[PDB]
Amino acid sequence: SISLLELCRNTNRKQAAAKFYSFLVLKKQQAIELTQEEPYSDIIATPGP
Amino acid sequence: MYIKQVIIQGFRSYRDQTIVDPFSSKHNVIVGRNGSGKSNFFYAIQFVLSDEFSHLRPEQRLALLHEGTGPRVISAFVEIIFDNSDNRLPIDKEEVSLRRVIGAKKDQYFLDKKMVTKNDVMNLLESAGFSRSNPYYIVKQGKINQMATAPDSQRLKLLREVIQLTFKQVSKNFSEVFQKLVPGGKATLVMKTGVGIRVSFTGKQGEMREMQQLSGGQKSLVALALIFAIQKCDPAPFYLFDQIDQALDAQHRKAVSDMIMELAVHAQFITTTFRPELLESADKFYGVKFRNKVSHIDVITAEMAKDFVEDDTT
Amino acid sequence: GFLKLIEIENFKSYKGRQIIGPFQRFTAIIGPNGSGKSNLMDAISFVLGEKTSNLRVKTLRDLIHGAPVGKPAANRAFVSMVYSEEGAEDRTFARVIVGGSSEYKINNKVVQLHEYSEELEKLGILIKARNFLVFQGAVESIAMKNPKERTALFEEISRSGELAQEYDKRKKEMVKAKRAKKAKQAFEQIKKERFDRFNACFESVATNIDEIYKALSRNSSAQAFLGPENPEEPYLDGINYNCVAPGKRFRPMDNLSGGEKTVAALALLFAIHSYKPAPFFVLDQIDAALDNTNIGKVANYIKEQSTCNFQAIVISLKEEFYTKAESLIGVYPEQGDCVISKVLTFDLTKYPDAN
Ligand SMILES: Nc1ncnc2c1ncn2[C@@H]1O[C@H](COP(=O)(O)OP(=O)(O)OP(=O)(O)O)[C@@H](O)[C@H]1O
Ligand SMILES: Nc1ncnc2c1ncn2[C@@H]1O[C@H](COP(=O)(O)OP(=O)(O)OP(=O)(O)O)[C@@H](O)[C@H]1O
Ligand SMILES: [Mg+2]
Ligand SMILES: [Mg+2]
Repeated sequence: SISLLELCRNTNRKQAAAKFYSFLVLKKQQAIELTQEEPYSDIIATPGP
Repeated sequence: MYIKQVIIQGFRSYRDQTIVDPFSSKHNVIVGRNGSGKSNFFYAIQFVLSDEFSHLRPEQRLALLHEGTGPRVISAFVEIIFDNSDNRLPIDKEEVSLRRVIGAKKDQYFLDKKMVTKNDVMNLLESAGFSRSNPYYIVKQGKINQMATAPDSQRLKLLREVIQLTFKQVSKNFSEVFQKLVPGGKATLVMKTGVGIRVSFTGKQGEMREMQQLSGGQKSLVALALIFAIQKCDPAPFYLFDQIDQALDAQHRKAVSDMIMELAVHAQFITTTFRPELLESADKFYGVKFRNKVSHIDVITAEMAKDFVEDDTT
Repeated sequence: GFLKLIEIENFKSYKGRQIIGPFQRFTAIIGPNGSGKSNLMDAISFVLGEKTSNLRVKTLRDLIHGAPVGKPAANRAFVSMVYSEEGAEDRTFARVIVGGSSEYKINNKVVQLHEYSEELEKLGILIKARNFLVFQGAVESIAMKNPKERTALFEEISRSGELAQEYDKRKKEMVKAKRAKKAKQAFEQIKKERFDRFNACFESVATNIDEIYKALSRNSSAQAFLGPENPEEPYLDGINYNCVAPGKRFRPMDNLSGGEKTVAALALLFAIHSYKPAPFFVLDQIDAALDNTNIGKVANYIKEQSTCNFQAIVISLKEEFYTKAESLIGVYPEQGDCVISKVLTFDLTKYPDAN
């Protein structure tokens, strides 16, 4: 329900990569689940069980 | 049992006097740069308490002395003095002086400031919990991933040394520590001749498998989980963790740092990491520099290490 | 040449019709542990036809998604890659596993392993060179190969192994030396052909690696010397490899610091690229014993040599190293009947440079 790029507008490469890595690693504990359809596109953040 | 003091003089990176402020009670992280002398410090620590350095031909031993400034150093000095406060060592001395002196041909020991031969140390170290037979609890650089996939024969020998009854509760300790490390994991030891390790994570239903097929990061978790299980069942002197978490993610790094903090109270865990995640769980840090072909050791405050490893220092 | 996309179905820890995202000149892959991060590297190495025993698998029967849990998902599984160069020749390679064996496909056509390897070697990528695929533990191992087989590495990369099997017996049919003289001048032809082929690889890589490692370390003091033993017949015994660190003099390689040693490997890994340049390099956590003060130099070298000479995809965990990469595709797991793994792809070159 929460997108990514619109909160990543005014950021540099380092912090953007760090927060993308955090977004990708937080799913390992099924906290937030993500679904992608187009290879280079935004994904909304829908929390998991 | 208690690494109190270490003295190095021309072993492999510190040509001159390198007297160090005595170690912490619980945990010690040694941050530094590349080509500085962190591993050589750990190799010095285990040079007096691990057999497999002096068993080779006098070629690696000859090159094991500092020759970077020209002539080889006459005396390669490494000393660590222990603390038998809990009377774990057979010698009832509050401050036991233990050291190995090596030169061009010398390979001898000094115990409480007297000369002695190598033959006198194995009994006292084994009675103190030191496992000189195997490189247990002294995990080297990048080797944390081979203990997990080791064949069942090696694990059976390890548990036999650690005999026929101190394994059922070791399995329970491994279960509890592994669920502590991984909230969703359900690994368990199984006794067949050999012992298997039914590893699992995030499935919790039927994902029990065999150790070899696990990922390259889960292997480090399994290996250190077995080490910590052996610790919880039976205390061990201390632990040298040289880049114990260079392969696993920061998520487990926090999950191993907090629980090593919960485990540092009983025994000392001297470690080394370039990631800030593991250094939050110590009291007295360290910093190893490399200048003018003579390295140096100096204690650094917490914020100094945090600044050193938080971002690039180029 | 650079990969565009890879389709994986029912391979190791992979389920679904998902397709790997596009690859760029320098694209990094990151993610958590147990997420099948090397599984992408596993597929990239699998479509090259390995010996199927260094992927933490046995007898090629458990490569199926969730096979070693007692309930394999299915039996049909495949991994396919595409490849292209300047000219949009979108060639396609693929491998399928069925029953207890496998079949090979090129542009969706059953192709024997002989023709498969023949088509592969036509791009400069070899089948058993082992010279661009590095695993988790290989990074510190590719720096310290046993020279007795580093010689074999240099021999096979030099396109010279196909005569080695007919080389040695020649010697044993000289010792028997009318006919003896004409046997004598019927012996040195293969000798000198293999000799100058091995050298054409050897002095080329040796004279380029010093500049490569100097560029890697941006220091004049650091250098790398690659010399054989018995230079008259350099391809028999081990190829001695030595390097002089910025702060250290000439010392044995096997006792080098873990920080520089990997760099040495990278230098060597980026030196054998001089002779028969491989289309792409994949790096599986070369960031093992590398500090934030040294991954920067390697990353800068990769950036400057990734848009001019070749392409590189890296597995890494340190935030600094994969920050520099143009793209940062990732891999993440997911709960299910088995340990599901699937790939998430983003981009960074659109975002502004780090401040
Ligand atoms: N034969 C198999 N079939 C299906 N799934 C498997 C198989 N072997 C392992 N897995 C699953 O996939 C994972 C393998 O991951 P892999 O070996 O690619 O590591 P990785 O993601 O690169 O990890 P890291 O870099 O953190 O060490 C295991 O953790 C397990 O969950
Ligand atoms: N036998 C030796 N004598 C003298 N110096 C040596 C010897 N072996 C290695 N060195 C040097 O000691 C320095 C410290 O290396 P060290 O063993 O501490 O590295 P490491 O801990 O494995 O790696 P890193 O610190 O980069 O993570 C390096 O410059 C290395 O070249
Ligand atoms: Mg991995
Ligand atoms: Mg090191």
